[PDB]
Amino acid sequence: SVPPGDINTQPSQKIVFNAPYDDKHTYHIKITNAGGRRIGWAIKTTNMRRLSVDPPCGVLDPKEKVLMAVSCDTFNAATEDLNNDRITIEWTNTPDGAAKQFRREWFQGDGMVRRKNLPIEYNL
Amino acid sequence: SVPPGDINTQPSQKIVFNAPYDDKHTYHIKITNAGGRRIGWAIKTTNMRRLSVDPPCGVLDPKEKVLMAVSCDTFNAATEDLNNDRITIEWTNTPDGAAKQFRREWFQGDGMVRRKNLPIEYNL
Amino acid sequence: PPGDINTQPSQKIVFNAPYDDKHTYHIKITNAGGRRIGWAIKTTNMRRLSVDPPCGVLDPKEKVLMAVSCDTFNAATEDLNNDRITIEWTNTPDGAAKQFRREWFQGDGMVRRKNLPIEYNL
Amino acid sequence: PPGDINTQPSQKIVFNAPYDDKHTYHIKITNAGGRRIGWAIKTTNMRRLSVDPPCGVLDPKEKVLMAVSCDTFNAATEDLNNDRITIEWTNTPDGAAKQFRREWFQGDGMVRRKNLPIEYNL
Repeated sequence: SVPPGDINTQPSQKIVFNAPYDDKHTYHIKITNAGGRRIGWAIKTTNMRRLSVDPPCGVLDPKEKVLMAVSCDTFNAATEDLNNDRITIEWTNTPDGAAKQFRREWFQGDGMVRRKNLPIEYNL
Repeated sequence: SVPPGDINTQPSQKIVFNAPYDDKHTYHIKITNAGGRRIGWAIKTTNMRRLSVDPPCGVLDPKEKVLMAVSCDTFNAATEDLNNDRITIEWTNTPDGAAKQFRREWFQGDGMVRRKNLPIEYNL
Repeated sequence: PPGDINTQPSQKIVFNAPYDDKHTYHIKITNAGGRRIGWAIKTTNMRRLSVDPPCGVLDPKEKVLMAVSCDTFNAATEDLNNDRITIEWTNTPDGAAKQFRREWFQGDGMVRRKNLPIEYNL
Repeated sequence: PPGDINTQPSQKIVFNAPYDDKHTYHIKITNAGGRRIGWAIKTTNMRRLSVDPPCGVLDPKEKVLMAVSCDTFNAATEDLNNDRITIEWTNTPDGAAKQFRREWFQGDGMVRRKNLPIEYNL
């Protein structure tokens, strides 16, 4: 068993959404596999309604990178919670002999999952 | 960052439930922290209805052990699925300065979660 | 010849670790016969294993539930491939009463036996 | 003196990496005034930043949406603490038409200015 290696994202520590919030704002993230072995990854957000990602999961060989899309729906800042949203990237090494298709089971099995959060900062 | 150390369970690879299945059968598991640092752990089962565990989560200092309880509800083998149930133990190192109380957030943060499954074998 | 009998578990009994506690398992015996029978249990480790009851009588289609019991023991060191439980049965004799008697065993009668081996899961 | 104007974002504009793609952000300007105004935008990096429109006129309570744009650039190497966007506004003159004219700027009139600095998130 090996701990999945590291990944590099951009922005590296967080992500900022800028007002106005009456339009569907679609930013972008870059993920790169900074490890020695293939890995599969999947994303989770704090708001299924408000947040969206595409693609939502996948597989990267070492040093491979992917450009994914984060969106925002219209909303009303004046009354909701904005100090608490986030985007989590969970990953793990893919199994010997696996195909370039993501399989959730890879996370259920016996092993280790690595996690990275990128908080959402709302700039009004 | 450190990968959470290993844990030792007993039985070490699986768990067998023996017929007859018309009574609530309560087996037991032993978990031991075979690492160098405190860890928190929590359990998950394939059947919320049929399976049950107690206690469901906690914290073990190194070399500490816990005896937990797995149950089974009455049921009818002749028609259900028995080749697929399991019990997963997920764990991680607790954070510097944490208290002996389990906090789910420890799994959400930036880091690494370790997983161990103990399949359920039904003996008819 | 005595008729078939049913056991739940049907082929084996599985004991799970840990073994530092004494564990009581339970079995189900059912007389799938047409005639009344007497039955007794025999174990391969009188020191480790234990039964209650160890014999009884069962009107056909009648059930019994027996409690096997396992003592604490060091599993590293001992033989775990040789345990077993044996059940013997035989038709009860014309006009017998609700009382098991060994003696039905010694005779010209047919004795039937079912072997339930013990499996230790470490 | 020209009246207050509202900007969304209200204090700053945040640009997120990566920077290998050209990114268009957008701003909201609202004339919270009682009188009609003219306004123009000034940037701190004519090479990097870009606006459209760069000036216009706004009847009071009227809104405009402008598109800032960011070119590709190497973020390791350059100054990211000095960018900014400046907006200047001033009341439009008695009887003016739907057409911005720089010249309203040179005068005895009051010019107002709002500074929106740029923040680069790496």
